[PDB]
Formats: sequence, structure tokens, C-alpha cells
Amino acid sequence: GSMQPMLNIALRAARSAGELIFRSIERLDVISVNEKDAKDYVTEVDRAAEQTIVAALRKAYPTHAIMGEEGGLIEGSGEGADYLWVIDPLDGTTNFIHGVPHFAVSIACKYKGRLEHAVVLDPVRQEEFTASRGRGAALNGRRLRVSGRKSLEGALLGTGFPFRDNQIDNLDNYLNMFRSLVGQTAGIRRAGAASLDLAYVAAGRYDAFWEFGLSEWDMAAGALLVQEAGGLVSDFTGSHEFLEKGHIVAGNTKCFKALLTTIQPHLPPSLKR
Amino acid sequence: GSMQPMLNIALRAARSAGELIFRSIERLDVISVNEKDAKDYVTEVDRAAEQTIVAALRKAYPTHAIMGEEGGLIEGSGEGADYLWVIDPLDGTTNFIHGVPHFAVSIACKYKGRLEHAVVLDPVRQEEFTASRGRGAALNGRRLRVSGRKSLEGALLGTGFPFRDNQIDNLDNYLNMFRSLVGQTAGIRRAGAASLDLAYVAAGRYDAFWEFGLSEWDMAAGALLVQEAGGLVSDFTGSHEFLEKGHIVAGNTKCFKALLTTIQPHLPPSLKR
Ligand SMILES: O=P([O-])([O-])O[C@H]1[C@H](O)[C@H](O)[C@@H](O)[C@H](O)[C@H]1O
Ligand SMILES: O=P([O-])([O-])O[C@H]1[C@H](O)[C@H](O)[C@@H](O)[C@H](O)[C@H]1O
Ligand SMILES: [Ca+2]
Ligand SMILES: [Ca+2]
Ligand SMILES: [Ca+2]
Ligand SMILES: [Ca+2]
Ligand SMILES: [Ca+2]
Ligand SMILES: [Cl-]
Ligand SMILES: [Cl-]
Repeated sequence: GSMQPMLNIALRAARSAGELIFRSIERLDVISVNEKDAKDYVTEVDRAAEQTIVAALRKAYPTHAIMGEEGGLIEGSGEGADYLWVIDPLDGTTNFIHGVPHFAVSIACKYKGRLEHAVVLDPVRQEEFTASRGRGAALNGRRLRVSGRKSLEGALLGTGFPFRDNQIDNLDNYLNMFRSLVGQTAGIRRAGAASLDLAYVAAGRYDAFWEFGLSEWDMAAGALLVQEAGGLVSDFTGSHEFLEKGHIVAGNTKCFKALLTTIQPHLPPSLKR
Repeated sequence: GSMQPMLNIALRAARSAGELIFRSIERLDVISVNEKDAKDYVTEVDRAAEQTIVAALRKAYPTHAIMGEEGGLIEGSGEGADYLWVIDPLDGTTNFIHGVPHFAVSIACKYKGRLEHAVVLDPVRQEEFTASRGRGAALNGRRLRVSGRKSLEGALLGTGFPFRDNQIDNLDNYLNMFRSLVGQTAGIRRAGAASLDLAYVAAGRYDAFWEFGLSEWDMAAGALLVQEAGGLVSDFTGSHEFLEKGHIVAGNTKCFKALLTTIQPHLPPSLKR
């Protein structure tokens, strides 16, 4: 079957931004590395990709609300006000600036606050993860399902490191989580792009994933992908506010629950709210 | 063209093995891999890729010695006895068997025990890292240089987690190492194929890399890549027995030096000085 029109618009915007990013990494040097925060980089490439995405989206839907990582939140109008696009124009910026070919464009659409459409596009490997609510998820058109692994034994987990200065107070907490997972699992991977970690959970390439400190645009599309592939997503307390709180556990049925339980004893009260 | 004939032979062998591995991953992605069947699938693909490589190598140099991960060590004859091929037919097998598209073929040639030729091939992204002693290193034909970063400030490091049972007593040491690096660096990455981690050091994509528990076929090609790109490679004590001891630091000049210094306080004072 073919995609709903809105998912199609999102996918074409993602493709255009990804071709810009790929042209950059392939043949150019980065000519702008500003710094939004410490270790939080913004490039001419991030802004150009964001402008590409927003131009396509507003060409199709001028009354929708837009929340871009670089541009912030801009409300819509009329009926269009119930639609909110959540855009990471380039997820994996540190990878990108170093030339590490692992990063993605991430675009989600929420209707009345509920995830409705999702695109995660890796323009190097040309991998297009798409999903719509109640429609399943797909990689380049083929339907995705979370893995069948029944426990953490032999699992391949994805994760993200608490690298920011303002996370130092939780670093040891995280390293304890990590520690208790090394024995049973087959491996833990930190490839450096949260949207692709979620997409990999959705495709069955990772059995589960956990990270704190994330922003909404990092997670929105990938969370819809995981949900539509038959998986589970929550925050560190098991509730549905992972987008607002920035801590997230995603995974297949049993590995999600097992990882959530496993991280429980190493949670600071700041991540138990 | 510019490659010495021995390097070109190794490159074509890597290409054929990588095409085989790529078709294999494509077929495993559309079927459910039993946990009992995963090891058998991996042994199959491993041995088929090794056969591909070894047939191609011996068609050109039948008197050379061969050392494959799957097949062990087989001596050569005549002057060919001074040539030893060190082959990992599939670096990143846990990724592979989970469908994570990050893995590579690794082929090195040693002449009287010194690294002479090297190929690391990513068959998904189609990235061919090549080097010969005294000839420099290339990615798909373009010359490679290690990065110029002067310290670990803002550095992107590669690493490999100590996931094996026999590394358990080192786990804490590793997590101590890791911890001391979080403040300065912009990120740490564990993508799951040590040959590609070394190749990324050589291309300037990582500023430095460290890991222990490796085997010779994991490191041989990538170490030559780093050296020929202008970088530095050593074991944890700073000597050049990384191939034999299994622990390795590689980097650009300054980040190699800083990373080696950083890891010294977390070394068991004995075998590792
Ligand atoms: O900065 P960015 O590259 O857009 O987005 C994120 C990346 O997905 C990274 O994998 C994650 O670990 C960081 O927490 C985020 O910053
Ligand atoms: O078994 P393999 O996948 O061929 O090689 C792996 C090594 O065993 C190493 O321990 C791991 O950290 C690397 O990511 C891979 O190179
Ligand atoms: Ca960011
Ligand atoms: Ca991101
Ligand atoms: Ca971003
Ligand atoms: Ca291997
Ligand atoms: Ca290997
Ligand atoms: Cl691991
Ligand atoms: Cl990091």
C-alpha cells in the first residue's frame, strides 16, 4: 500500500534535506561550527537542512505548527493548529562534523499531541524508515517488526552516553546501569544518532534502547517507529512522558520491560520524577 | 593503478567477500533468525567469505602463508614463506547477525612480520580503506590523513566495550578509563567493528581509539591504515606489540599520546606496565 499524503510530504522533505547533508559530507568541508551549548554544535548544514524541510512542509501545509531544533516552536493557525511537526534536521551532528557516516534526518508529525507520522532517513545508507499511526512501520517500503528476543540474554542493546557537563551528576548512575547489563547481553552499541537507535529497535536490529537527556525532536519519529513495529516506548518510570522528560526506554516486548526493570535501582530521584 | 599488485589482489578479494556478505545480510533481513540458528548462520557466512578471500589470494600467491580467523595458520614455502596474510572475513559479526549495517572485511599482509599491505572494506557503505607500507592510505582512492586536533578537548573517540566473560575483572578498570574521558571529549562511540574504528582513526573521523581483548586479524589492517595516514599505534604500555597482546591505542599524534597517558593509571600493574 501507498503512504498517506502527509507521510509522503514528510518523506520527500526528509529526502531533500538528506541529499543536501550528503552532498556536504561527500564533497565539502563544514564552513560553520557554532556552539549552541557546550558540546551542542550547530552547523550551516543543520540550518540549511532545516530550511529545506520547513519549506517543503509549509508548501504543503502553511497552517501547521512547526518545532524545529534550530528554529524553535512556531504555532499554526485554524484547523492546522492541531498539527505539530517535530524536526531534527540533522541528528548525529558530532558524527557529521567529524565525518563519521552515521546520522539521520528525523521528522515527526503529531495531531492533537499524539504521534501521527514519522520519518527517519539515513542518507548515506539511503535507508528510509517511515510510519503512520495504526499503519505499521517500514524500511524502504518493507514492513518492520521488533525482534522476538525473550530476554536480555544475548541481546544487542543501543544506548546514548551522558556526555554533557550538566549530566556529570548522573554519569556514575549511568555507568552503573551499563555495568549491570554487560554480563547477560551480547553487546551494547553507541553509534551516535538517537533517531537511528530507535529506528534500529523498530527494525529488530536492536532489542532495546535507553538514554536520558534527549530532546523531543531526537525521539518523536523513532518512538512512533518503535510503536508501529510492535514495540514499547516509555520514560524511565514507565509512563508516556518520554518526549517531555527526555529519558526513554524503547524495545521489543520482553527486552523493554527487562531493561526498564534493570535500570530502576540505578535511577537518581531526578530521573524518577 | 597506483596500488602495488599485492594490494590490488587483496582489494579485489575484499570486494568479492564483501559482496557475498552484503547479499547474505539482505537475505537474513527478510527472515526470522532463531537464536540457536544465529551462530550457524554466522559460521556459514564467515567461512564462505574466508573461502572467497583465500581462493583469490592463493590464485596469485600460492606460496604465501595464510592466517584466517576461521581457518587458523597455514605456512608458506620458498620466499613466499616470508608473506603472511592475516584475514578477518567478517569483522562485526554481532552487528551482522542482528542486521546492524556496520561491519567490514579486514585483510593485512605482513612481510617478515612487518605490516606491508592493508584493506578494510565496508561493503554496505562501499568504503574501501587501503594502505601499503611507505605508500600512504586511501579511502576509495583519495589520500587519508589523521585529524589535526591538538588535544582531547572536543575529541571524538572510538572504543570497544569489554563484553566477554573473561574481561569481567577488567570491566571496572574500563569504566574508570571511560569515565575520565567524558569531560573533555565531545563524544565516545562504540559502533561494533574494530577494523572500522581503526580505519576511522586513519581517515580523521575518530581522533583516537582504544580497546583490549582484540585478536590480530581485528587490528592488523587498521593499524597499518593509521600508521600510513600519519597516526600512532601502540599497546597499553606504549610498545609496538599490540598485535600479539590484544590491547591497542591508536590515534592522531596528540590524542594518541593523551589517551595513552589517560589509560596508564587504570592498568593492572603487572603484565600491563
Ligand atoms: O545533537 P544531535 O546530534 O542533534 O542529537 C542527539 C544524538 O542523537 C546523539 O546520539 C544523542 O546521544 C545526543 O544526546 C543528542 O544530542
Ligand atoms: O568478532 P568480530 O565481530 O569479528 O570482532 C569484534 C571483536 O571481537 C571486538 O571485541 C569488538 O569490540 C569489535 O567491535 C569487533 O571487531
Ligand atoms: Ca542537537
Ligand atoms: Ca538528534
Ligand atoms: Ca540535530
Ligand atoms: Ca570476525
Ligand atoms: Ca573481528
Ligand atoms: Cl559490546
Ligand atoms: Cl557521547
